[PDB]
Amino acid sequence: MTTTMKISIEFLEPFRMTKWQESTRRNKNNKEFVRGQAFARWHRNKKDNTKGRPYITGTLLRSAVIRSAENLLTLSDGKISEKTCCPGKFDTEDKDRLLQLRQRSTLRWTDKNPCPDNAETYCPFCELLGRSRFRIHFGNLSLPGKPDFDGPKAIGSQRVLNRVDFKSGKAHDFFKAYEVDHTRFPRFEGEITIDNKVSAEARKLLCDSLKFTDRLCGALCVIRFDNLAEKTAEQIISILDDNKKTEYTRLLADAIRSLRRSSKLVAGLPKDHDGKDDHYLWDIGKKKKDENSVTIRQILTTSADTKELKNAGKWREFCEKLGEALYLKSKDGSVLKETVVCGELVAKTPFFFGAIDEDAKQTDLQVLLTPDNKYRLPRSAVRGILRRDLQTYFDSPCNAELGGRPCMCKTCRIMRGITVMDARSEYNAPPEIRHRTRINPFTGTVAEGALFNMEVAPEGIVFPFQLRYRGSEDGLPDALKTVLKWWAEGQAFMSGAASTGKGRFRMENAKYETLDLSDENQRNDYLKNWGWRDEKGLEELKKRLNSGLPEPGNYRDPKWHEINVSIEMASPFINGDPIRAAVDKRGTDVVTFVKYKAEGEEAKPVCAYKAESFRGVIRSAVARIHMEDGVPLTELTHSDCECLLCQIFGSEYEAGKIRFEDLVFESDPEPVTFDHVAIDRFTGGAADKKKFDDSPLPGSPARPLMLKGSFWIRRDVLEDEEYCKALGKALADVNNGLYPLGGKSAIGYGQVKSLGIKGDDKRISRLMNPAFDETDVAVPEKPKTDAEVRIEAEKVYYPHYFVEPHKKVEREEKPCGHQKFHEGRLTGKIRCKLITKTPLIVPDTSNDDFFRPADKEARKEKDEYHKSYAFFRLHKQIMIPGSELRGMVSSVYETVTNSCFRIFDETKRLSWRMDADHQNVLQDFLPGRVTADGKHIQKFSETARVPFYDKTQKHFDILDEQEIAGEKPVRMWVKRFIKRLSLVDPAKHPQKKQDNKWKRRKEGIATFIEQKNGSYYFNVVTNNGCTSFHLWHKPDNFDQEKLEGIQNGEKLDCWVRDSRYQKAFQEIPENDPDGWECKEGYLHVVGPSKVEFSDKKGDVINNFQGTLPSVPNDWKTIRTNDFKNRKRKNEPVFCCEDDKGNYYTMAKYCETFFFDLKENEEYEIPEKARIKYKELLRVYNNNPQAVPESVFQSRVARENVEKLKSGDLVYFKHNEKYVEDIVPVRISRTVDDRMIGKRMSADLRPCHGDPKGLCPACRLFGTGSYKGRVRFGFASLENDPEWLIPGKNPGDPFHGGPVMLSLLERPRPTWSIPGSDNKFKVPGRKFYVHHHAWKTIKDGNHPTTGKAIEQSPNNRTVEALAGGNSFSFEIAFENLKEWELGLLIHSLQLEKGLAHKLGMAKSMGFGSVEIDVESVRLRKDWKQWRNGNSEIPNWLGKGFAKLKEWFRDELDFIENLKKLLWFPEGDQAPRVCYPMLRKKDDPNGNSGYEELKDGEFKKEDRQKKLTTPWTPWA
RNA sequence: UUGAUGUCACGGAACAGGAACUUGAACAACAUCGUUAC
Repeated sequence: MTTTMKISIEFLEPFRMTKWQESTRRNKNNKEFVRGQAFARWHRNKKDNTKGRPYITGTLLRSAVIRSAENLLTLSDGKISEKTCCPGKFDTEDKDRLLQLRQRSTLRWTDKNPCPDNAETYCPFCELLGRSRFRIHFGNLSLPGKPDFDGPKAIGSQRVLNRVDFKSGKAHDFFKAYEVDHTRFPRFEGEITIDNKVSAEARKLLCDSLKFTDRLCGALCVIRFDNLAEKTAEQIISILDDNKKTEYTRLLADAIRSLRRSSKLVAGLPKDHDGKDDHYLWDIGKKKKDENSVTIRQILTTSADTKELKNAGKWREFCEKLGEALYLKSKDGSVLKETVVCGELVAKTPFFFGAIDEDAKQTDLQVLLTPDNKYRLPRSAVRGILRRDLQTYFDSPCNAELGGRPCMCKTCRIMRGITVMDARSEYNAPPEIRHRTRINPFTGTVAEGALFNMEVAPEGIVFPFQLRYRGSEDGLPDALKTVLKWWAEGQAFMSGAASTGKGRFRMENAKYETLDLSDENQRNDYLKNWGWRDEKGLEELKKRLNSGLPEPGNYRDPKWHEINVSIEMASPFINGDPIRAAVDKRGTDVVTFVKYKAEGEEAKPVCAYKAESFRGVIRSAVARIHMEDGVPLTELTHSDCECLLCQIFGSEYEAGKIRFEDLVFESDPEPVTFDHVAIDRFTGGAADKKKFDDSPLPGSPARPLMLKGSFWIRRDVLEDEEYCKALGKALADVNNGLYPLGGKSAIGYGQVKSLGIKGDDKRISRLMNPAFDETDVAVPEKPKTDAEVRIEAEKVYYPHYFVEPHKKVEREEKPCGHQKFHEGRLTGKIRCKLITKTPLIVPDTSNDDFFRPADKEARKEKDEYHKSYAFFRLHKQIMIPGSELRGMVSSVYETVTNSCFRIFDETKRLSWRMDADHQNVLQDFLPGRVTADGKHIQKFSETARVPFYDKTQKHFDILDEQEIAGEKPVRMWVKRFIKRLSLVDPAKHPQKKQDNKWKRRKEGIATFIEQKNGSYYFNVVTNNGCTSFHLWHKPDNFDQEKLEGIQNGEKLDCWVRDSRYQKAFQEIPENDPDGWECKEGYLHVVGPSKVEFSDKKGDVINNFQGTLPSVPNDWKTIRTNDFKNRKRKNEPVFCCEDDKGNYYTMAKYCETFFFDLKENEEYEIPEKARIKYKELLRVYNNNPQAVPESVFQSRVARENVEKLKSGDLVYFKHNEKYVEDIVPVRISRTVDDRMIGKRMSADLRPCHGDPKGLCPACRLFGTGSYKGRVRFGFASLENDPEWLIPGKNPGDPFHGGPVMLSLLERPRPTWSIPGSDNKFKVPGRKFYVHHHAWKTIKDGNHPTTGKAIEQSPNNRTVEALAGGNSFSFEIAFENLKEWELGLLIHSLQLEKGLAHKLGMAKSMGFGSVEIDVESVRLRKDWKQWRNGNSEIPNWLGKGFAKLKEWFRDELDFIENLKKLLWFPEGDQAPRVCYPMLRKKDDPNGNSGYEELKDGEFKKEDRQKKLTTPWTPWA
């Protein structure tokens, strides 16, 4: 009696799902239950557990079909086939039921009786409505297989929705709702049961009503009927716990996260600046110990091929899930026609669609993606943007509140017939991240940890598009043909960070159509194939569409206006990006910003200049101009007031009216690399020995590096006359030269040359008119000097001459601040003109071996060679960087004003060497040994030396190898004294006995039992017959008159003397079995040390015999070859040489034997005495001057000992229960306790942060946490080069020939601080002196000797300029006080006799420049620039009346500075050169170093004969 | 896994704000080794 109907709906768009509720709050009063009534539901079996499946109710489908049929019945006047329907009844007297009512103004037709329930045949509409177990029953709809998922977060993910205001366009209350994806759950199934006694055509109405409905729950439907990442995540917490670097993790949470593009990106991580496989973050926490220590470049290479993380589908998720771990640690009518507008819209700029699901944070800003990582733009965004672009056509913001009778304004009648689809973008590449800091407007440096990220989607993504509007008006309404034309121009600002230039789509290749539904032949063809919503129907409809969008009727002037921007630079450029600096290949420290654009399926890079950076520059430029009742706009809070910044650029309570965009370079620029270094002040050399580089884009004055972009100002900001002025003013400054664009501007990066905008009918480009003063005054000349020295000939001088500072550094002024331009100070530019007078060198260290021979293979693998350089060129245009001209002027400006040492290495404690001859200090070392634990030393009593390496005895074999290392005590036979004879007491008084040594002789009986070959044996008693001995007298030419005849029993009166003799032997000497004890103690050898190797065949080696032997492979084998003193068999040697042509010599034929340990007398090793020994072992091994062999090397350097053990012997030094110094051998180097930083004063150490204050040369040039008020610039050559030595080939005067320099080895700070105790402070600042010694290098000689220099792999072959070249550069300053400008001009131009010095190899004669300050122009208001060249003689005179208030009359350091900058003017040849070591090895014979440590520069005349500048060394 | 005589949720832009900036001449001379003799 009943029939069935099996239907199934399919979705074409992600539908929406509501939340589960407890089954008592499903009432009418629950505010959240309604508002989710129209969404698909979620039913969980076993209540109190989130496990179930999604299901769609049936009453909802019923209401949708009722609405569709009610709509379809008014298109045909209320007739299905032949009979007519009744208006239907929708009344009820039970209002407490019916949880929700209808508020819709139901469509009308055929007003007549609604045929009340007292009838027996209703109108078919009342049959479908179900008026009187049911008549037509609607069954539920759920998934086909009825599966059972485990929660609402298993099928689709929740996200938040929005509701913005219109006037102040930010936002208000929000709401959230799930949304299941339609490509993983696209089908539902159910059933409708129909009685038989309903009708024969109500079924027809029902089928048509089904085919006419299209949306159920926020989607377009068509109803049809017939684990390495878990082990790695914490393994790299242990490698950070194995150190104390926890500030280096927020960046490692980001550098690895960016590897989610491809796997091959990890096989190219960078390496050290030298090239070894070491870094500062890819090799955190790895030492020599444990070679098997897995390193981060290895635990990532052991994740690239593991069969689970091979393909990118899981590789990307691997990095995403690994990076999220290292951050939680760092946290704590009957007219109706339907229009079909198809087409597509592409993205012209990177867009951003906000999607915060629940936590998702890790960046606190993410983009909206599909479940399989394709980009998508919702339909809620498109609809909310159409509403905004409609409320702008009209001038009426819709005031519809939430709830109630539907609104009826002009724009809510057009938003009631719109239907929009979604998009997928079919590109699925991962998004990139964009950092965005915030700069403190008081110090030019980033604020307190203000740094937050965001990720953006690429540009060039093609989305599909489709739209439909069905209504009464013929075709589209007037207010919708203009909006689509706005979007056709390219002004579709869809969503994202608008104020930074995000998404701007442009509708391409539009079409349209117009179907009519009020007829009866077209409508049936509309219902036949389900409109044209499906995939097949859309393609078939895509061949009936007439190209071209229609034309509007009332156009109304889009609300944004594009303004162009074009910028020319003249210098390099760099915009920082730190994370690319970590994962790159080259390994440079800081790199430039680069962005990718999606070509359509792949990504390619382009250099650019961010839009946030450009927004910030202009925003800060506008801020300093404005006064705003005294206090400027750079200190306000922007809370509830209308600023002039708070109105153009917006704030947190509204939105701005200007949208900047990225700027591109309109060429093909390629980065370069520039090395840098820090030149220490005292002992001028590379501090810390490490360099640091950066990669800018190469600008020039000939190739000016164009930039071109755009930005969009609103319409009603242009028309005003107050904001356009405030934008023209602050663009006229950006044009004049202030506000450099980019990074390291202090050394000349950025420095915009021009800026010209257009597209504003000269409404803004009206205050950018330049007007330059031209009062032509000549610059005053440099005053004549008075510092006179008296240089005579035939006397040689020295090249360093430190400058003793004063002792009062003034740090009592509060820094100014880079906010509003202060009024008492100056701001402008200086144009200089540098001219060299002695060949200059500035090397281009991009490549070595520039001076290469012809046809020679490049290199092989890893080898040393002759490094040949070239002059510094940028674009085949000889220049000089700004970092060179900054460190030259700053080091002279900070000594004129006597300020804090700006860079000075406060580490590297010093180490002198023991005094060889001095026995007063080399006596207090009391041999001992550290105890069983490394905490105490138990001394010894006395020592004696046991001979080895000789040809008398054997000790190498007959002793075992467990006691020649000093851990098994050994019995030995000592002899504290030896007994010397004499037999003629009165026959030696004149010929000897004049030396107070024969003061203990007692008696003697010349017994005799054996006569040797040349010896006379004697068994003589000493006192009375109780104590005798055996010994062998060495006869002389005064005894054979008393030993003229032997009788084997003679007796004669002789004499015995007891002499000092300290030796020890194994058992007993063969020659003398006299009184010898047998004591007990350890024994240690330090090996066969004390070698004196050379190449010149000294006196001892030339006193050999012939065929000198080779060097042995290992010791325990070395013996003695010859004697030093050959008359008496005294101190032996060992003379040998290898085949390389190198000669050795070897003393030390003995080793010391300890004995007589003393217990219950020990001392403690504190931690202070532990640093000195940890340090001393560093200096033995890393010795470039060490022996080329290793047999002759000492024990500590040979065995690479790195710390003191338990069972080892040392030579400690102590007092009162504490030890102070340890030393491995008898004579070896000491180390002071304090570091080198504590030898200066307390006010001369480098300036710290902020009280203490800031030294004066810290307030002009910057520091950390303060920005410098002076910028330099690249200097460029203007005449022709005029090389020093003619080039290899004539014709081209742009390449010079090479010259060969000398050694130039490192500077030693012990020749200046030779003492150690308390009175050896640090001298001044090491200024080199001016002279002419390059006339000798140019010929190829040596500055000290006269010999020629032969090339060796430690000297460079540079090309240099000559005397008589000119350069030009600029110096831009701001906020300088009046007197600081005086001393800066003083430090630039010196008096007429003086000269600066820059370059390389200036210890010889190389590099002498002098500067002449030309035109100086100031700046007073944004209009005029006041060429104030005629006021210098007041600044020069007011900067010298300040140096007289600080240091009243004690300016004697300035007259010592002025004697080092003195130039040898004419007919003077001051000969300066470094002394050699010995006098015997230089042909001139000028008293080398060994004769200088006694005599003139002994040890108390070195901090006095190195401070007075021009001291004649001779 | 609802209910029937009544659901404008295609009835609601996760929007608004923030300069990866500051500091640094690619430069450079005095030694290294341990004891030997009485």
